[PDB]
Amino acid sequence: EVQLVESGAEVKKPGESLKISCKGSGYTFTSYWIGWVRQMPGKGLEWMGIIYPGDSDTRYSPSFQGQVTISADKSISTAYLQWSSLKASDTAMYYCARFVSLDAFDIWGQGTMVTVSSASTKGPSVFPLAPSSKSTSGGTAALGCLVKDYFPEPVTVSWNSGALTSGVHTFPAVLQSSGLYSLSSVVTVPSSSLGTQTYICNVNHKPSNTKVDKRVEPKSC
Amino acid sequence: VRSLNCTLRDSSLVMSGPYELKALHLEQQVVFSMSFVQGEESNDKIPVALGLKEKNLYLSCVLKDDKPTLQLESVDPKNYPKKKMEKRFVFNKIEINNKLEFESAQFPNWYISTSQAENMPVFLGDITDFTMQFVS
Amino acid sequence: EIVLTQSPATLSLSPGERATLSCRASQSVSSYLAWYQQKPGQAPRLLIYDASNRATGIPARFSGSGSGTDFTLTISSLEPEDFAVYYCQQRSNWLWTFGQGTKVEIKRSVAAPSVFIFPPSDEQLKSGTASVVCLLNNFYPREAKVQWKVDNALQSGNSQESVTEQDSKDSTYSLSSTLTLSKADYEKHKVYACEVTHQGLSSPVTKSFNRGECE
Repeated sequence: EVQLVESGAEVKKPGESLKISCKGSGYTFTSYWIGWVRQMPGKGLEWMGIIYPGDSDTRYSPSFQGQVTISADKSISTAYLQWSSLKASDTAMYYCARFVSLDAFDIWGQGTMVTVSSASTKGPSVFPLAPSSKSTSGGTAALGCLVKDYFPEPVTVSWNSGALTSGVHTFPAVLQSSGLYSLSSVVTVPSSSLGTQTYICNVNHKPSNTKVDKRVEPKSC
Repeated sequence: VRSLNCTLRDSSLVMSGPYELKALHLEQQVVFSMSFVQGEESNDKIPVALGLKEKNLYLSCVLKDDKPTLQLESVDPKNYPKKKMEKRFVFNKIEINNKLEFESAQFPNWYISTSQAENMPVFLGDITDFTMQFVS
Repeated sequence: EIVLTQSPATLSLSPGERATLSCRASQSVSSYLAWYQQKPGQAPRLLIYDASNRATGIPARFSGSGSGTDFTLTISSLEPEDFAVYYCQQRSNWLWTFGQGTKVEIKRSVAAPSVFIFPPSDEQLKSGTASVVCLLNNFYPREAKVQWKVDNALQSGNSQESVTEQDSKDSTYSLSSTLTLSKADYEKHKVYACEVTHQGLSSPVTKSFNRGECE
C-alpha cells in the first residue's frame, strides 16, 4: 500500500521545542512533494509549507515563514515539522500529505495532534448525575456521570461495562479556565428500571492511568 | 546512459511550482539533466529525455482530455534515467541552423513550446525553438 | 492573492437528496481545483482533482464541474457516510489555499429537546464545588438557547456547553450545559433553573430545583 505514517500525539508545555515526523512507504519518498497542513480545533485546513525530499527544496506559506521549519531525511524516507518555542495557539491537528502533478494532495497521513498547555496530567473526579423527577419524561429517566477536571484529553466512558449503549450520549469536553477539561456522559433508561437495575459509568483516562467506576443512584425528588 | 547538465533559453525557464515550468526574462533558472536515449536517430536529430538536476522529475507527454499535454512527472531515481526511456519521456532533439526543437516521440509534430509573453508556462503544441547553454 | 470561498457553511439536506456544493475563487484560475472529504474523526481524503476527475476508489455518485471562478461538487444522492465536511483547494505558483469548508448536515423534522436538570452530587459538595448540569436531549435543529438563572439573576460567564454530533439513529443533537460555582456561592442561593428556548418548543422550558430538595 502507498502510505504516510505520522508520529503520535504530543502534549507539551509552552516554550518547549517540538519536532514531529511523517514517514512514507510503498513509493519513492524522494520523487514527490510533501506538505504540512494545520487544522485548529473546529476549524479548516491551512497550508503551512511544502518540501521536495530528494533535494529538500522548501517553500513556506507567508503566514508560517519563520514560525516553523520543515525538513526531511531521505535515508529514513521521513519529513518533519518543528517549532523552537511552542505557544498554546499551536494547539492543533497537523497533517502531512503528498502533492502529485495532477495538482492535489492524493495521500494523507493520519494526523498528529499537538496540545500546548502548562497543565500537568491529572485524572478526573467523577460525580453521579442522579435520576429523579427533574430528569423524567414519558416513562423514561435520564442519568449520567460528570467527568470533571482532567488533563489532557481524552477520556472514554462506558456504561455497565459496555452492556448499555442505547440512549447514551457522551459529550465533547470543554476546556475550563482552569486549563482542565470536563465532560458529561448521559444515558436514558425506563424509569421502571430505576428500582431493579444498577447503573454504572466506567470512566477511562489512559493518560493518568486511571479507571473509575461510579454507581449512579436514584434521588427521591 | 550519458547525461549532461544544461539549461534552455528562448528565441529563461524556471520551476514556478512543484510540477510547473515558466518562461521569463532574467539567475534562478532551471538546470536540466539531459540524457540521450534509445530511439530514432537521423540527420541532426537525437533522442533525448529531460530531467531536473537533483530532482526526480522528468518532462513527459500525455493525453489530458484527448489532447497531448506537457507535464513534469515523478519517477523512481533507482530506475531513472534508463536507456530505453518510455515514449512519453522521449523528446526528439532537432537542430537546424543554430536552434533546437524538442518533439514528443509519443505524439509527432507536438513540441516543447513557450509563449511570446513573460511568465507563461511551458506547453505542448508560439515559440517552438530554443537555445541550450551547457554548464559544468 | 487568491482566495477560495465555499458556500454554504452548512448544507442541511435529507439522506437520498442531491447535494450541490459551491467553491468560488476570488479571481479566475485554471480548472486544477481539488475537493477533499473529511469524515468526522478522520483525515481528509482526495475526492476530485482538476475540477471534474474522480480520484481512485471514489464512488460514482460524486462529481465535479466548473471553470474560471465557479466550481461545484455534486453528490447525486446522499448516503449516510456522505454527511461530512468538504473543502476545495488550489495552488497558484508556490501558494496553496483551501476553502473554509462546507459541512453537509442531515436535515430532518423539527424535534423539541427533552430538558433535564441535575443538582450537585454530595461527593462534589464535600470537595468545595457545585456543578449544575442542564441536559437537552434529542432535538433538531442545532440552534438552541440555554440560560442560567440563580434566584432569577440571569447568569453570565460561569457556564460552558457542548453539543454531540448528529445521532446515528435519529439524526438529533443533544446538548449539555454546566454551571459551576464555589460551594460558598452555591449555599447563598436557593433556586437553580435552566431555561431552554428552541424552535420545537411553543414556549421556553424552565427546569429548576431548590438547594435543599434532592438527597
